[PDB]
Amino acid sequence: AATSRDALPNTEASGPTHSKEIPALTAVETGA
Amino acid sequence: AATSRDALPNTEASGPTHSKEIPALTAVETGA
Amino acid sequence: EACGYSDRVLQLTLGNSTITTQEAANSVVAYGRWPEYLRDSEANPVDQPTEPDVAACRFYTLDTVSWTKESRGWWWKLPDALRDMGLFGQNMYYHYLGRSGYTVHVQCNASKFHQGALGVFAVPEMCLAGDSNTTTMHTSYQNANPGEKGGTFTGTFTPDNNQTSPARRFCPVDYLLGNGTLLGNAFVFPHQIINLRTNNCATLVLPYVNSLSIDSMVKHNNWGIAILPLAPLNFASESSPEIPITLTIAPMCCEFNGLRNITLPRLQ
Amino acid sequence: GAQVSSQKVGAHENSSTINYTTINYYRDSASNAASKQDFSQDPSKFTEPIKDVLIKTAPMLN
Amino acid sequence: GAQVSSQKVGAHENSSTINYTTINYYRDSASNAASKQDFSQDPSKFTEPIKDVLIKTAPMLN
Amino acid sequence: GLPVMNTPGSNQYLTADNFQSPCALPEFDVTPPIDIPGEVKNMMELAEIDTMIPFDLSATKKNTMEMYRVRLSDKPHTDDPILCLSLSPASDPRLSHTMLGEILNYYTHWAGSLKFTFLFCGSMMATGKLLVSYAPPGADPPKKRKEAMLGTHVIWDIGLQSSCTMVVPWISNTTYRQTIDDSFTEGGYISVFYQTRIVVPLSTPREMDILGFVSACNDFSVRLLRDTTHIEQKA
Amino acid sequence: GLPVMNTPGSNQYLTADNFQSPCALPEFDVTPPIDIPGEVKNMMELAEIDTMIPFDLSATKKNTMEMYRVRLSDKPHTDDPILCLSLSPASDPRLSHTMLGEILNYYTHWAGSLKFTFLFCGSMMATGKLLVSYAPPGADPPKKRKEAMLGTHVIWDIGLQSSCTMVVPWISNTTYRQTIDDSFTEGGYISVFYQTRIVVPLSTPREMDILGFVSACNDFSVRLLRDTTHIEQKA
Amino acid sequence: FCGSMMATGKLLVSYAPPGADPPKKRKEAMLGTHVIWDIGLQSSCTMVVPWISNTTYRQT
Amino acid sequence: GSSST
Amino acid sequence: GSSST
Ligand SMILES: *C(=O)CCCCCCCCCCCCC
Ligand SMILES: *C(=O)CCCCCCCCCCCCC
Repeated sequence: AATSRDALPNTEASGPTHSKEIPALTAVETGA
Repeated sequence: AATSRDALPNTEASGPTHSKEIPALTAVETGA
Repeated sequence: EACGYSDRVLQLTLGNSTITTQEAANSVVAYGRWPEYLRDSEANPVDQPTEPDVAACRFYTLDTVSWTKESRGWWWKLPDALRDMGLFGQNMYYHYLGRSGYTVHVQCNASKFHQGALGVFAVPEMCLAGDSNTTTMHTSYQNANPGEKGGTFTGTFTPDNNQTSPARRFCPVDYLLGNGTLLGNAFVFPHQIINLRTNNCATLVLPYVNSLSIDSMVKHNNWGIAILPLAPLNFASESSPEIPITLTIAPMCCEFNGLRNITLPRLQ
Repeated sequence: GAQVSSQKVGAHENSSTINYTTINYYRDSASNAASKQDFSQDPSKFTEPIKDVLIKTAPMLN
Repeated sequence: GAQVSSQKVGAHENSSTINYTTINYYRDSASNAASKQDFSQDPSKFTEPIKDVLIKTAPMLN
Repeated sequence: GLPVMNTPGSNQYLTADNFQSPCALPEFDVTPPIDIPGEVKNMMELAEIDTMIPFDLSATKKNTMEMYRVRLSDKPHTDDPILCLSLSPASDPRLSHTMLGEILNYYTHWAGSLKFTFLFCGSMMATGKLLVSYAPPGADPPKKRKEAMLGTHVIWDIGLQSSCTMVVPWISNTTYRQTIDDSFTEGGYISVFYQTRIVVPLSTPREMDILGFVSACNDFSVRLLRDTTHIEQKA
Repeated sequence: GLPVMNTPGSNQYLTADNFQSPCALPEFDVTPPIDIPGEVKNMMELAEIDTMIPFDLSATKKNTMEMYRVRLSDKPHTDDPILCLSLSPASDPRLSHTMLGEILNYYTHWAGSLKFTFLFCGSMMATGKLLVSYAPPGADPPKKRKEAMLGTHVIWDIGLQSSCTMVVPWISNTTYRQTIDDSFTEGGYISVFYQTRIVVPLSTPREMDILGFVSACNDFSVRLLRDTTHIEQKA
Repeated sequence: FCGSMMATGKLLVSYAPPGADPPKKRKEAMLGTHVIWDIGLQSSCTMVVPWISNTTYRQT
Repeated sequence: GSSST
Repeated sequence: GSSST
């Protein structure tokens, strides 16, 4: 149902972080 | 009912002003 | 977590800055208190505070030092180390009063064939001893405040004998934590150990600590960071090994009172 | 005839109102100690002795 | 205004809680004796100041 | 009789003590009070009354009526100070003898907000805008309007309301400041400047005086009673 | 007035007494507390914090950073001790100056269980098994692994968990031990041994340090407050 | 990072929005948007350059 | 008896 | 009167 002329996603407000979640780290070897 | 050892008044938060109220201006001639 | 999460792998994000680590040994929150802003019930200056938020509460990286077999130790004072750091420093010098907490992240990586252990200590009110046996409490403000550069510990107390032009500086002997108390007990202070076989880093979250709710950041340092080699650096068989130690610090929940013209200190 | 009153407690021990007890031993009030249970008043009779009540946001003279 | 409290009784006579009585004579708390009725706290803020709660049977590092 | 045991402090005389003692004139018929006007309940009531500042304690004006007058004139705009004052209410020579300063010298510690009111005593035909400033401590004391501008300030326009009040807000690190000159508890700087200039027409005096007053705001308190240095008795 | 009778003890000054006394500054406006981080309620909280032991107080290593480092090496298995220590927490030179030892020197009597934690500061490539022992008092102090084996012990395998803790259980005849060297209240012997040996590969340092820490278990208490010999003032 | 498993290191990846001196030293780069990448089992690190522009669209 | 306050 | 504890 996503039309070509639909608006792209909104930027959500984000605060400080001190976590075990690591989005910045990855492994491109996987192919992704 | 104000006791000597009662605490003095709290400072209330105050914002910007653009008004016809003039607290800063006065006339000491009055005696006050 | 069965879905991969670990105490060794962390991501910290403050403002426009992110730190990653894959070899951490958890992190310490000093005295169990996370940094907070000054509450109305504990407030004292009545003027509206300046709170710079992301412009100052972000990660500043100070100059990298070098760990060798000769290294006796290093020290820094807060807020002093950060006095020239971007908009934090500017806000610090334009206001009479300021308070701040900090995230301290000490960085030191090496290899599975290196050895050594750094003790990283956060000391509230780290008053250090001076170089004189003839006069006391006489270290100059300039010498007491090295800024980003920090200072070092010595293995030997060597008294300033120049009575006519006194050096007026600290002489911090390492096993006495530069203050007359024994280093083995410094572990009652908030700390972590970078033991090279275990971790690349130390992370300490520091609350604002003082006997006042807010104070002069220019006249007074609240915290001292002391880094000392508990176990000396060693590698394979090389007589003179070296590995870098990088220090990155973020102000947290900082607010400032008493705005006026900028303070221009005599730092030399 | 004992009089029991609250202490305004400043520095607290690591240890609820604390009280103290007073008994007057003499017939003459002059012999009595100072209660220190005193009142405060508004400074107006000195700071604002003007016949027409002032409003601080308004012009003092009009 | 008398305060009555329990004594922790150590060596007992060949003789049920034993009490002692306290009355404050002065208006200022500073004049008061030391209660000694103090509290104890958990050493955690010093012994375990780590962000992620430790389980002693589990590997400290994982 | 009742078994008693003497504690330390026994038989001493503390001049600040508060005990009962025998009356030397029993059953004396005391004269009742009447309702005298002007009763005071607390010394701080007096500190809240505006009192005039001896601003000009220059060698020839001090201890004369002249010390109270700050002279202004219709001269061209300058950025130099009309007056400069350290916020040391009990110890600065210009504040220490005001009613506020005098009560403060009977106590060791003060806290709270202060207010300075200036009265223009020039002719009605005279106009002008002035800048009244307060700089909290820690930087170079303001010697030019450009630095004073950056702190707490009021721009006073002279007109029918003759007087203007600047409030010096309680901005301190410590909970209480000392009643002596001490850098650890220093309060900052008050300075006055010409924003534009005083303008008079012809046939008008080109020089005039302003008078200044200080008093305490309702959040002001003092503590630790002490003896003053402002009175003495040699022999 | 009321018939009273003075008992012994009257007018004495016991420095450990607990009495009311007149306040010299009545009605003083006290500054309220703020919530300062790090409050302590009992000295034993501090004794429960791990502190580093100066194990090697040899003539050239004492009073230097070196006294804290116990050197190990990849040498062949021996049954001889790495270190030997008397369980005298307040009086043995290696324990007496630790935070635990220091608090213990302000008291006459101690009781409870202790724990010793060792940290291996060698490379990740280094492996090894060590035996940490505690022998209760009364026999020959262990000088060989064979005797140490027979008492309370932990066999520590070096690996990702860098550190190992041996608990010294409260095993005493008396309810409390003294804070001085005294045979009647002697606590026994701590000794460390190589179970197998430290093994390194090539290109790896063959010598490394271990560090040791001591702290008190939650069943630990001290009593009879006294003055310490660890500070003094000649003149 | 395509180095051996035995190799360790920490790098700083930076993004400075336009208008000042282009960063030639870590001290200036530190002050802008950045990631401190620690090399380890997760081989790769991603820095996001956030849309920070005055105009709604930039030119190609 | 006890006048409280 | 008597505050017990
Ligand atoms: C009211 O006071 C009733 C209770 C009295 C309690 C005992 C008082 C202590 C002795 C006071 C003696 C009288 C003083 C001349
Ligand atoms: C509460 O205290 C009510 C009962 C009082 C019992 C008698 C107290 C003994 C005398 C105390 C005198 C007051 C001290 C200034």
